[PDB]
Amino acid sequence: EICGPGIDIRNDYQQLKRLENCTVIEGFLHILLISKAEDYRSYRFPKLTVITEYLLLFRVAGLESLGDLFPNLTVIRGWKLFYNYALVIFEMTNLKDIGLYNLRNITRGAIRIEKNADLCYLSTIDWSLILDAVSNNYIVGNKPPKECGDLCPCEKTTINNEYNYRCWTTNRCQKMCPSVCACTENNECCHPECLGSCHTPDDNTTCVACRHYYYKGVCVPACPPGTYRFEGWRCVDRDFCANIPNAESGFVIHDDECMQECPSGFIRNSTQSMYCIPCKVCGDEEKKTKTIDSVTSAQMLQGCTILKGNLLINIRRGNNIASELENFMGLIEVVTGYVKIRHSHALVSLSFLKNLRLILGEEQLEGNYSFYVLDNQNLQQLWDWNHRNLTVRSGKMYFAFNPKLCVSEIYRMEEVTGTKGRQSKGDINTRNNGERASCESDVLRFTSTTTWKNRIIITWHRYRPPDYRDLISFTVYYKEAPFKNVTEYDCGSNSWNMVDVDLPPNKEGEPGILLHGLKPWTQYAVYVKAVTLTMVENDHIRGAKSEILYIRTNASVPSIPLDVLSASNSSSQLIVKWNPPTLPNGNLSYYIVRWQRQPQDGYLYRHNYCSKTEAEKQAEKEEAEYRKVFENFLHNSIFVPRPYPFFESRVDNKERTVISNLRPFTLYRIDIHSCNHEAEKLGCSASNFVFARTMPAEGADDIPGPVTWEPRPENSIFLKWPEPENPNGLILMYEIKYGSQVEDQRECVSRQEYRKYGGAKLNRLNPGNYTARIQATSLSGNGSWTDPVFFYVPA
Amino acid sequence: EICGPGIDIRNDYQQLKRLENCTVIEGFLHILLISKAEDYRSYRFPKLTVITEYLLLFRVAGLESLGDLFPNLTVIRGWKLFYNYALVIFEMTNLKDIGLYNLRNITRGAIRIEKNADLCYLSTIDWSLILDAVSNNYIVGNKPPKECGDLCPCEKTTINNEYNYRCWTTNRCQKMCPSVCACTENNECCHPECLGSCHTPDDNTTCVACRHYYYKGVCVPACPPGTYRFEGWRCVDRDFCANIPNAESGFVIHDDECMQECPSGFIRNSTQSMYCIPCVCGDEEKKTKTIDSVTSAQMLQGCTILKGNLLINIRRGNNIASELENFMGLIEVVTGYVKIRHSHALVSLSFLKNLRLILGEEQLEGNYSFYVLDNQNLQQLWDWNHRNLTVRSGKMYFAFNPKLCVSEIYRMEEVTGTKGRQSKGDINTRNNGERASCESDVLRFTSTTTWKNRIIITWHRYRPPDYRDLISFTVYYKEAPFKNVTEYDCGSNSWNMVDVDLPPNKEGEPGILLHGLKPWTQYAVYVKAVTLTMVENDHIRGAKSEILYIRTNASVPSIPLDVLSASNSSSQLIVKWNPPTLPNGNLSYYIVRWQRQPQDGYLYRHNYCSKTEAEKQAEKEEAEYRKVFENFLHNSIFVPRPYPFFESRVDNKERTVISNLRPFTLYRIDIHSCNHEAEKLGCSASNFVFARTMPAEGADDIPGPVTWEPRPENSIFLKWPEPENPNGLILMYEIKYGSQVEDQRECVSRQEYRKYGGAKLNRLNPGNYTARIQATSLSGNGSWTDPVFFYVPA
Amino acid sequence: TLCGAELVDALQFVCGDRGFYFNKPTGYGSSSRRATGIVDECCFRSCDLRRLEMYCAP
Amino acid sequence: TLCGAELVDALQFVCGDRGFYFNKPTGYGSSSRRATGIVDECCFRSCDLRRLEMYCAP
Repeated sequence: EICGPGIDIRNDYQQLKRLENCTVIEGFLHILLISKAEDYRSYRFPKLTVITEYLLLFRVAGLESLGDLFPNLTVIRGWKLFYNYALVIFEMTNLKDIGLYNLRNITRGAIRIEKNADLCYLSTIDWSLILDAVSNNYIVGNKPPKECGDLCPCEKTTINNEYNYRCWTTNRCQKMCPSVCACTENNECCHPECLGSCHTPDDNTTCVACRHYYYKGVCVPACPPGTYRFEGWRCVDRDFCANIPNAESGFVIHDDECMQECPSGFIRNSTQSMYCIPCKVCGDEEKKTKTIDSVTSAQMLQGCTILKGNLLINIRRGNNIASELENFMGLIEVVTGYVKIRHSHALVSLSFLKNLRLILGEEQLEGNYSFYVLDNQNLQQLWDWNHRNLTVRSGKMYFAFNPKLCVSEIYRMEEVTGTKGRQSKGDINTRNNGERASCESDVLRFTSTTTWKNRIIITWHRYRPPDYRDLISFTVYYKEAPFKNVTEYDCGSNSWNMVDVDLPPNKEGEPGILLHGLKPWTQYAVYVKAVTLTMVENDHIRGAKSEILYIRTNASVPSIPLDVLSASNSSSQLIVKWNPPTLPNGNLSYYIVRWQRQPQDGYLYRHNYCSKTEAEKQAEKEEAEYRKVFENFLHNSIFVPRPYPFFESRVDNKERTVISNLRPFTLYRIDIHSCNHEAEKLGCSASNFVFARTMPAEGADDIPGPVTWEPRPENSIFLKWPEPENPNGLILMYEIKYGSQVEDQRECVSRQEYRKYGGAKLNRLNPGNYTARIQATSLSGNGSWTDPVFFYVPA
Repeated sequence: EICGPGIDIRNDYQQLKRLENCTVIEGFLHILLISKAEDYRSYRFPKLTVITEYLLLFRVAGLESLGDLFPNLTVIRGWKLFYNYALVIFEMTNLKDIGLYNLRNITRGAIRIEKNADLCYLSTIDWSLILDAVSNNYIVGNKPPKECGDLCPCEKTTINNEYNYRCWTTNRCQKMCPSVCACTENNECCHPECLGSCHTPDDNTTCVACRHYYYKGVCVPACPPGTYRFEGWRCVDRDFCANIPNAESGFVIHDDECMQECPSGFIRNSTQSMYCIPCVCGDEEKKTKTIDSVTSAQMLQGCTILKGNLLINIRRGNNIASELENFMGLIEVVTGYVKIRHSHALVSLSFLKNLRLILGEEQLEGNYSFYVLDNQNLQQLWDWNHRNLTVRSGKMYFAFNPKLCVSEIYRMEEVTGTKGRQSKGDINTRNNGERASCESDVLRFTSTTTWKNRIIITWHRYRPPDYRDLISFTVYYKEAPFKNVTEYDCGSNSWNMVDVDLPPNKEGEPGILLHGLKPWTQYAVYVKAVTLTMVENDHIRGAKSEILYIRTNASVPSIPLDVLSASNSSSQLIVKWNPPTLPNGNLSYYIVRWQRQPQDGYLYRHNYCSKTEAEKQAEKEEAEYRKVFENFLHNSIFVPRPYPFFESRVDNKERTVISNLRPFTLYRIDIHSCNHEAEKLGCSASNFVFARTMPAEGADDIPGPVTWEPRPENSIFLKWPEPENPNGLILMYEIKYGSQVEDQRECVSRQEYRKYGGAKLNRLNPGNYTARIQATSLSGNGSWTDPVFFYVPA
Repeated sequence: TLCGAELVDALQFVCGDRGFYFNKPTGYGSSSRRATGIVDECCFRSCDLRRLEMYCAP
Repeated sequence: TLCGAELVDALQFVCGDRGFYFNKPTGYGSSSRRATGIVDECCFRSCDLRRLEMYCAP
């Protein structure tokens, strides 16, 4: 059953009984100001599932949530909005959470929940899945999220910052559909004509409430000719919307749809008043003014041709609602009164009033004003183009505070509409009308430019206004923009970089500019603005701007590489890695990585150890004006009418490279150098030498020959042997022994006495047999214990 | 000789001959546009010495200086100014230097030289002594001082930044007078009635050109009744300014002074037209008299009723409102509008104290009989209770005046009787006085509490007529150690915006917390209540709080700097400190403590003797949107019915004495800096420093006989006591030993002393031992004692 | 003067159990009246009890 | 249009040795005329040589 034309609940919870016996409420549904004295009885209303127009909740006392009373509400059509809002919940008390789990879609409006100190479970639930224009939402003044700390027992999707569970309440998450494709109860897509939930898929008569139309329990994108549209939701027969208790204070059919009225020129047919014949004009004669704030106040004006009143537009916020606006107001052609526009920050351009052609202005504002704007923070472009005509019969015209509307635009519109003699600088100024944005200005051509690694010189053609005496001061702005999307409005937070350059003195060439301390090899965006004064207002004077110029500075030497590490993997295989420098200073081309074998330590060799702020800008402008006026007075007054070598390599592809000649324990000089593409002229980077000592190695670290001995006068042990050429760096303490029958007491045969003679000497030693336990030790410590060597003094 | 009535030189150098035969000239002196082709003959004019009004130099070609033509010019009176300027030098070429050395004093005007690429010698010469109002000068666009680099062959005095010489040119410096007191040629005073230079001092008839008047070669502050003033400089009889070739296109005597014309009511007497009898200006053609400077203001002097328009553009100047009220505060009614544009030199329009009625017979566009614009300093109109003013007809406008408070314009609007003729389109409030607010709603501070670094401030709940107007509170705080504070917005020690939220639905007292605050400081803090004005609906003056000076609680000071130690004498260790960097409270006293420290364990146990605008506007729009939505909601819903530690207390001076000084001792000293709130806070932190005293042992010898003991086959044993006060500690006791004289060094260690007394060297060569003993400590070799006769038997 | 939260808080304080009157017509479409009425009557001029309580259901 | 220094320069270029005319009256006081005259005639509208050379002494 369908309830119409709209239900209001006020001051009685028991009045909910009026919603017992209907499943659809065509119209608006108010529940406002219900006393909490009546007990909450879990008034389940599963019959209600869809409502054509908005749903308003206002200070329901004692209500805990919404699932208890509205379990099956699945889509709100929002045909007739409520101040840009299709479902509004205001000043909630006792309402901890919202239980509208069955809700799936809302066509027109945007949500608005505000000033509810007990309610939460909002940041959990994502709205883009239900409503189509998220940016028009308004959720402020509820329980702060920190003080709420919600939890949920239903996926996790990044809502513009990060993913999280989407949970209606503590009991149940919201429901989505699989990405394969309407949606049934269990993860399956239904008939296309369905909307929200369905009983069985691919059916035209089992939809709970189907989109784009409804009729006789079935659904169709365009209902049959025997039926006519009803609030964009139903199709009814001839009889329904003919004998309907209209009480306009019946319906007429245009284009096989029946609505309340007919457009101008179309009138109820004679003897066929439910039909139309060719042959609006709305506007109340009493109020004479129709404040416009949102589509609720604009839709009432739809289907109007002539407005006998005052248009006063102020739509303070919204998404691209101009699309909606042109549908309800793109049909008026003449307004008898004025057209004021205040605070309408949501109008980037007023083109939606295309069909407006004449403003009668029969009765004006104060001071005979038939047009008026104010504080419109974004009216960036009026609609007065060559494609459209517009006439003001009488009255002045005003402009103020529009920070984007350019002065050229308003001058064009004033000359098109025919009010040139009726204006003044007092009305339509230029100090605050679009000072934040301008479109057209005088062209400044860059005469020439030269560049350096950190220096730039720019010259532009001399700009002479009609009065060259004007302060033609030049302000150059430069930004490090590695892209092309650059905004040309004022510095500070990396937006731009103001620099002022003096006027061209009486040396009348090209006024140049120098920039220094610049980062090499960067796409600077540089452009100059010609700030000038105007003396008397006299309007116009569009300044002079230059094309935003991209300049790539000359490059310099790159810095040192990063991750400078060297490691050993094999003999003649040393791995060394690097990294592109922090400031490459130009496109890299290749690397010149060179290593030098280094001589060993000298002390081990010589000593072998084997044993403008606004105020001053205004002051400058005033000073320039003073100079100009003084010398103008002077000219006026005086005259009077008559009656170990180094090895290079070129490797740049990868970071780590292999070096050969890895002599054990040898420090090297692997110098990395990142050459840019201009290496032939620029060169490589800074030095990146690394001293890389290679792996240990002993091999045949023992004596490269027989360990021979030599007797002497009263027993002394002399030795003779060669010296190994590849020790573990260098021999340190050669571990041999000596003893009576077995070599037990250590005999430190140093390489010093070996180099001098060949071995040691211990005169008058006890004779006996010797079994040599020899260890080839190097500076790394004790080396390899060789097998018992049988060189011996005679026993 | 006096030349009249004013001399102009143009296009002919020979025209200078017109200045040959008069010592003074009354009238303007123009020298403009002289071609250099004429042979510059150095036309000296010592006769001309004073000019009654301005001197104008404009584009003289081939002129090198000013001494060559005006050597004796001493004072310019500037009775009839030239656009705020009494001597103007414009577009000079070939004029490298100015040679007006004789010039001494300019009465009225201010100097102006500019746009001269070849002229210099300006920053050298100071004007304040010569010109009575230096602040109105204008000298720019000339040779830059760096590119000039002048020099002088005149003492050094400070021109607002530093002492320097004053030098007219490379040849001559200026002349001044000693601090004794006019001035003669040689550093001596003159007659009081004299001006500038003198022939002989203290005479009335020898002044070169005397101040305050002149007559028949003599001077007097008030010339006799038989004489009358002339351009404020001369006095003449009736026979002079009666037959004078006036050609006003004669003169009349009012108040024993003869001028051109009489005020309204006074007319030339019948048959006595040179006299006035009791019984008005304004051009009827131009009908508008732009007022740029005191020239255009002076031409209106003595005007009663103005039949035209007033257009005041006073771009700059010093306190010239005095002159403006002198020669313009006599008009009573203007037939037309009174526009005021760019007049930045009018801190108040009060100089028109005699204006009462503005007829406004013909108005501006749209019937405007009053108009202001861009006046950067019109801080206060003159519409006070003492003044009455009436506008017969026409609207009234205001715009861009950043100091003119809105209350002032509303008061003037209601006083003048144009209340029904105004609209918010004309007299706005977004720019009018946006930089200066006179009064507002009183914001009373309910309570305040303070910490060392924390402050909490509570104020009474402000409530505008519509409570939903966001009463957004912005607190500003400045580290102001004084009382002179300017209450305009920040950053560098001006103020600091901190926004505090509206009082939530917990309607008590809104409060604000400040933290990270430097202790013991006089913060100047106050809160402004920013609120949206909704639709224009005029008024709404906001809410301002009294600027509150609050001193934060004290805290511990930092450790003292300049903390050092030194020694001068025994029982006297000096230690010095300095006031801390961050006292956090007035210092009261210092507790300074020193500790005698124990010796080294290793050196003793081991013996060794051997709101950006965009978001603010967004917030305002948000607050307006909330209100509009709620109002729509209420309208739509409801419907009508049908080794101890020693302390001391010294604070007077930094260097403090410390007792118990033994030479070469290591002491640690701790310093605390207690503020004048030490009763509860306590004191500062601990500033500790270690220091070693002076080395001194003197004769730290053995306190007794150095006895020698024998043994089995000869050995040298010793016994002795130990010196109690060495230079720190005994290190290497330089005893000796030898066959006949003790010559080979011996270290009879204190190890064996503490063990037995002395060393032992068994089987030593016998002989006599004359002991060379040196008392040594850890500092090294000490006192070489005399040969000690403790000998082994020979 | 009072606007907004006070209004309802005043309005409730005036009616309580009486309830707020509504001219509930059936009608159809936007022709039935329209969407100043209160804030003009209360927010821009002080409204006394005699002028305000009239919004109460009998 | 021409304004400022150009003026006198252009003026010089049109006069040279001819010189600049001045209506030198003797008179006395400020009654004789006053201190638009040129910048109206040249700065706010382009002045031709016919309109400009007239300022030259014969």
